[PDB]
Amino acid sequence: LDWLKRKLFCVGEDWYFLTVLGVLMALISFTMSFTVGRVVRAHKWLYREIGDSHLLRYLSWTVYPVALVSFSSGFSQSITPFSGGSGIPELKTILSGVVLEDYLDIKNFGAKAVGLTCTLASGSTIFLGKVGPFVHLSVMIAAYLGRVRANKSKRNEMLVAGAAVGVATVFAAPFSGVLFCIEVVSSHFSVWDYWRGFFAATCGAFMFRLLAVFNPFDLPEIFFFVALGAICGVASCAYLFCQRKFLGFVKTNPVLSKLMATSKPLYSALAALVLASVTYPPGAGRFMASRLSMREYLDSLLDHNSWALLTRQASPPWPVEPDPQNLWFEWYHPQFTIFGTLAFFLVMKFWMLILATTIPMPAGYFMPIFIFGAAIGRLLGEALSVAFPEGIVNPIMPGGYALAGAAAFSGAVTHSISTALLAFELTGQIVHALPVLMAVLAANAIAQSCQPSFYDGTIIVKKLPYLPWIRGRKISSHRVTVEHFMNRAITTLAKDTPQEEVVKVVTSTDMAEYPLVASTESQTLVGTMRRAQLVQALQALQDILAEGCPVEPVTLKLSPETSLHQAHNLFELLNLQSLFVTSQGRAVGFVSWVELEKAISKLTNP
Amino acid sequence: LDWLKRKLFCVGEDWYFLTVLGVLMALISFTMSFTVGRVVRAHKWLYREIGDSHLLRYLSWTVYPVALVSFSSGFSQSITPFSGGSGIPELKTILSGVVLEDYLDIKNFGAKAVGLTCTLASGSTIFLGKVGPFVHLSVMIAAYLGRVRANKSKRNEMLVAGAAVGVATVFAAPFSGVLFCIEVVSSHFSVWDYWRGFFAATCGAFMFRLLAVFNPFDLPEIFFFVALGAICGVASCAYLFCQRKFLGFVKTNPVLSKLMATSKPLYSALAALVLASVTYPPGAGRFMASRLSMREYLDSLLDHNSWALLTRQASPPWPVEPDPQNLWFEWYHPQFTIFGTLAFFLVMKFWMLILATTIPMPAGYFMPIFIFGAAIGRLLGEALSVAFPEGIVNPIMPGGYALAGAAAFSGAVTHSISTALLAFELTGQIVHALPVLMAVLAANAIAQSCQPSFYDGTIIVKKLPYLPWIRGRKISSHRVTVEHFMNRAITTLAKDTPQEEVVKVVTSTDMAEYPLVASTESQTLVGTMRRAQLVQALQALQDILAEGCPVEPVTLKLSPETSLHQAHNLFELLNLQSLFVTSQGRAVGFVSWVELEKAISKLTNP
Amino acid sequence: DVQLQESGPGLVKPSQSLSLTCTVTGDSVTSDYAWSWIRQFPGKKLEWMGYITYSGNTIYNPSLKSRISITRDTSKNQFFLQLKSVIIEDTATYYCSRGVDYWGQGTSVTV
Amino acid sequence: DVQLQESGPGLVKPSQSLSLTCTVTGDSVTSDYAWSWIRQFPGKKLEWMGYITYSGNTIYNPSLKSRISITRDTSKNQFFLQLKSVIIEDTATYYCSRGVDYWGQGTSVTV
Amino acid sequence: DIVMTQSPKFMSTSVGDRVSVTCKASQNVGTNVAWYQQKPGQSPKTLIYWASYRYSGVPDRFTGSGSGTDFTLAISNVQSEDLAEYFCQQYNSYPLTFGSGTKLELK
Amino acid sequence: DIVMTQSPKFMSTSVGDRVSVTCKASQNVGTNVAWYQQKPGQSPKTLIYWASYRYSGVPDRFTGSGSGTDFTLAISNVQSEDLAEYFCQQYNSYPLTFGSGTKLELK
Repeated sequence: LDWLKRKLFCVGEDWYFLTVLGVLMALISFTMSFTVGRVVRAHKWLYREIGDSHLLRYLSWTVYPVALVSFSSGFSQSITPFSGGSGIPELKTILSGVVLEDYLDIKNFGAKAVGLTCTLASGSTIFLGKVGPFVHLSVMIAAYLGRVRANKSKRNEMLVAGAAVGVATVFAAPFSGVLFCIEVVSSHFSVWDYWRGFFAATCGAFMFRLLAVFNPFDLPEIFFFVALGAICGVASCAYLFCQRKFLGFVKTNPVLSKLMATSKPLYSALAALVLASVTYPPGAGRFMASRLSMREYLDSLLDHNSWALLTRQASPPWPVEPDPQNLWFEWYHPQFTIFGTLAFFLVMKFWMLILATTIPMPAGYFMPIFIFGAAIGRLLGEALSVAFPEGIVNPIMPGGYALAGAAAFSGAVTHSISTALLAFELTGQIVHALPVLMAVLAANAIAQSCQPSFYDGTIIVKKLPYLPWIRGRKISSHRVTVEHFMNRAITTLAKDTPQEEVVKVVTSTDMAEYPLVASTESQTLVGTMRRAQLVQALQALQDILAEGCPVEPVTLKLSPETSLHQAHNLFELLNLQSLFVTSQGRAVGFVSWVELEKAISKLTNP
Repeated sequence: LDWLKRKLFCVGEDWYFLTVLGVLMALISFTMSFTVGRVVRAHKWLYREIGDSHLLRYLSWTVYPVALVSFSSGFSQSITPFSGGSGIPELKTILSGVVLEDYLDIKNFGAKAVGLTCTLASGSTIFLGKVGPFVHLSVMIAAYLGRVRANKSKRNEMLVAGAAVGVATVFAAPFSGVLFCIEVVSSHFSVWDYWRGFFAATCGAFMFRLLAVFNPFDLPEIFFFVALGAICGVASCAYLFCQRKFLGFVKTNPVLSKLMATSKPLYSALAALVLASVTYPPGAGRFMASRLSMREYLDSLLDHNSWALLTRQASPPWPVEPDPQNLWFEWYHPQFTIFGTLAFFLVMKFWMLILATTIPMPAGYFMPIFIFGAAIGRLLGEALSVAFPEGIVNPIMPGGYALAGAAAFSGAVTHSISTALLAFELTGQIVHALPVLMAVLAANAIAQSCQPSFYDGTIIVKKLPYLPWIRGRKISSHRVTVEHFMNRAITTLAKDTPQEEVVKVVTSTDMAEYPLVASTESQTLVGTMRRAQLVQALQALQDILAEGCPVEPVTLKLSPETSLHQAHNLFELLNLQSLFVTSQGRAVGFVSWVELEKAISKLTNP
Repeated sequence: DVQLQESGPGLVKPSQSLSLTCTVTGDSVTSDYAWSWIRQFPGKKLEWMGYITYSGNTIYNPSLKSRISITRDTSKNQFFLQLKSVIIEDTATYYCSRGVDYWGQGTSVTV
Repeated sequence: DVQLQESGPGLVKPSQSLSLTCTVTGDSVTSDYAWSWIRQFPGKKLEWMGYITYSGNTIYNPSLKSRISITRDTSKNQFFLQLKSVIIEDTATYYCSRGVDYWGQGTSVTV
Repeated sequence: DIVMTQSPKFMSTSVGDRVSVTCKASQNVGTNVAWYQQKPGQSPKTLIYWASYRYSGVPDRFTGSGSGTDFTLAISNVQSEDLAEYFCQQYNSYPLTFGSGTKLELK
Repeated sequence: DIVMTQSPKFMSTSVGDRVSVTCKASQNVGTNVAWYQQKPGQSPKTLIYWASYRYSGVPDRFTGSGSGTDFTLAISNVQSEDLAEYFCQQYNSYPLTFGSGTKLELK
């Protein structure tokens, strides 16, 4: 009985906490969504109602989002510099090895979630998703759980799982979300982590369900898809470049920096204001399809009907409010053809999207990218339709094309072909399986050969302590050997040395693991000793050895001339905590994680 | 232009070969299926037609499969001992590190595929799937491709991809199959391998498509599912145990061994004969639901209708030939209730399945297990239905239960919860997402705590050179240090030594990498030297150093007292080819892969 | 050759509980079958009442759970209804059957 | 106020190619719309013929690809059919339209 | 309750001709559908217990068919003794439902 | 060709009553369905270009609705001037198909 209970406990306990976390995440997503939704509705109502006078309308359009943005900023600013505007990259960094304790603290939670919610409410004017922040939150929760329960590896795994769950929840999409997270965040992942993530996602889905009460492709087609993917990749590279440079400029340009220092919220507010005017439905949004929710846009993009043909058949009417059945009517204009409108959107979102990303607040930057990709895809589809009105020898459905574009562009941006999978999941259909995937792959090829990932770019801009190789990031990763960053301080307990001396040493340092040396002159290692054990022995060094104190031999030895990178890799893979250094056999020093972290920091920031 | 072409080539080339492989696999699967199918049809016709006389009928039932089995055996026997009856385990071993060149040779191909086909034809009497053999074939193909193209890691990755593709093809099931393969075969997997596998699967699917022209769950429900999973796990453990012991007995028991030596085919034939009589439809198969194809059985199991209730309503008729719309009629009997029949099947398949697995031929052992699991699930579902005829406060659909069982039991057997995913994919519906998964997990927990995997068990029985830890396998993996298996032969090119001596040494050994020593007496390392370079220098050792021969320093140093296992892990993870050993700084020896392999072999086979 | 024979009172007063005895010959009640009751209205539309299992667990039509109650005596091999709260709409020709295979001759109930 | 006006010969001899001129007033032919042809039989069943794009690429009903041929003159803003292999079954009232929005008054073709 | 809607409601044919009574279910039933014959006065005798499987003691001309949501009873070579109502019953789900019933006169 | 099957074929009502003409498509059309009015002799004037969007110059009583595979034209407060045929046309797919047409007399 007791034995059985014991057996149940560890594994079961592990499972249970994860499940709980998942549930919590689901709850957060539901409640957050609800909070968003009502606000959005209210805003819409206000827009409808305030009147026919222009100024008032403008104010309604412009003020509400601005205020929200400001609110988001303010909460972020008060706690710490690395709180707001950071999720995935930070997580990645953590996974790589260097720990930023500021990131995992729970005092930060309440201020960030609210900000995220505000951002969401602000919606399609500001044009931002929720992912990264959500992921961060999830990770934090996981960390908290771990702490409550209370090795590094296990903790890391837990964090990963949490992240995966977070990703799933935002997407409302279990199977692929976790995979995507794994692709983006980590490296040296295990299947069990993935499984855990999946489980969490499933739990979240179940929770959502529970809470529901409240509330045949041809051969040229493939070619076309590939072309689309390529185009996306091209575009994505450019986008990535823009992201990299704009952020740098912001960091750099002195006046802007000064302004930020004075008031980040002010900067954010200003940005919002700038966005809002451009958006404004009757002035310029009639062209940009402005008057739409975030999901609404996506829906419009991935609509089954082929727009150009429809337009040709019949001029669509501009309604008072956007039709729930016919979202795509928003994209049409008489003077500017649907194609033209799409082009305009592409031009303008790109211009704006970067700016939006820049502004300091808790916000996600995946969904917008996806939407952009979809738009591009749709344009291509439309073009194809125009070319071949009959179709290819079944007609060309541009929805599929749009979907492919969304999959592809996002993947290119993110360096992750899990994007395709995610897209498929969202769709609900696995009939577009190959071509889309191929397109995504193509995009990745073109993007990952030229540029770093969005996330990677962001990390570079930050100068966060992430060791691995990134494209377009000049740094001395191969040069720094162990000699430069190793700890020269050692506590050599040689056989030959007297007992009093040893005692004194013990009294002084009290290190976790003392090195055992052959003799004082040679300084050559013959294994290691633990401190507590030594103390015990003393209470009760050749003499000591004779008496019978256990010599745990050194399993693995680094040279001083070995590269930092290699060492780091070793540390990551074998799950080590410390490791000694030998030069011609001599105990020169002692590599820990701390030293490595320091080195990384140095590399990042001169 | 040229540059662009170059860029296209490497990555593109890599992709292309994989695609080709996938296509080939798909073709094989289609053609093989066709070959099977016609034969099966013919057999059925013969059974129908031969007459009413019993003896003739018996002969028809019994001879045809036996002959096929014999044929399968014969082809297998002639080439090599490790050809027939081995796939997944071998692959796993290879992945782990130890290479068996016999496994990847293409001379073996033609003899094995045919055998597999024969086995398939023989069908539900012999009761065997195609997976492992198919996987092996795929791997072989991949290897061949690699050779044609012509590092170890890359090769391994390619092999993995091939395996994944093979797995997919058998299942006709891209998304999960690859994942399953990854779970089972490898460890220390990367996402890119997985992606490759997925791509291959997609390609295969496409090929298949092209070739087509020729040709709301409640709360107690979850609990029930969990219970089912647990039951499966229990059963699975027992099954695993049986597999482990029976095989051992076969290997051991002297008379049996002798018989095998004399004629493996004879043994196989005898086994087939034994199976066949038991199967025989009018004698005992009326109880076992014998008269059914392999897929047919599965279909019957996962049928949407609830059988017990139907039976109660109306006595079903036993047709002359099994109805394509109503496969489940085969499971009914008047004297033995459907439940009883199911129980009988469970008892008898288990008895037989192990025996079937034992017989030396190219055959897969997953599908049968899955079917068994499904059967068990179905029984449980039926029971539930009986208990709650109305249902839980929507009625209990036992098909779902059966599916869950199939997922769970197989997972338990295989130590892989990808099984659930596979099941889901097969179904086409993701509505049974959580409960089934949970059940599978439960099964894994109970099985993986008691027993090793089916594959693991098989490996143990074989005594193949696979280093990692397995449950219920007593072996000295932690004891053997580097000291025992290291190469004592070294070629110390010390600074102090004369030039003539060095030249002589070079002439003698011509090793890939010579160690550089400080002085002859101390034997302490100060890096490494390459052979060709040395030769060049000579044509043109302190003196040599002065002149300017590059000293590549030793990045990482093993001790003699470090464990074998750790060393192996290190080799696996950092993708190393060789590594020096230091004791008090002295160059004691040199660890390669070969030595490791030898050690592993020794461990396996005293 | 399984044979079912109904028996009971034809004319009944409303809001007074009716009961119909269905006797079996050729087959035991303890066999695993669906010993079911069905009724046909004067307009010739069939409605399913319910059935008892071999053990005794009763299953009914969801629309008539409150009023219907069905029992058996294993000694005599019979089926007993106890249909309560009788209404003029319930006026029908009743039919006691073994699921789908065999049917009784039936009796004309009148309110 | 886009207005379409048909014109052509009513009585026609079978197996002799017919042509109908549809003139436009109020809108240019070079605009991006579906300049389509439709016909209604004596039994009052509508069938879609086809249409030309702004550029000139013609699209037809799959059932009548062989016989139908539709062209335009951008100078005069008109539509020309060249319907060949005329049969007594083809006898109908024709209708030249701008997709779905505006329709012509139509002409009664007779074989 | 899963509704069994059937057609055509009334039929009138001569001796020798074919008749086809069609049943349709709202939800999926499978092949768990039984057909009846009721002559006015007598109890409804079953014809075909599972769609396309005739009962023992019934003529071969009563040919049933179908699966999923749609089913057909086909009768060829009609006799004077086949003046009767024909119902389809499902028995996949609880509760067990029936069709309205097809009366059949002859000329 | 995607068939547009509509009903009921004939209708006869008084002045003031409601009429509802229903169209059904074999494949999914979306909401890309237009309604016509054809008085005997004249050309068919369009009423509702997209299901539930009336044309300019048409009365409000012509209320259209539906999406996917089924659509309805609802007319309330019928006048003597509404003696006409009413067709539904789809225009999602090529070729463009039509309904058979509903003639409407009055008492």
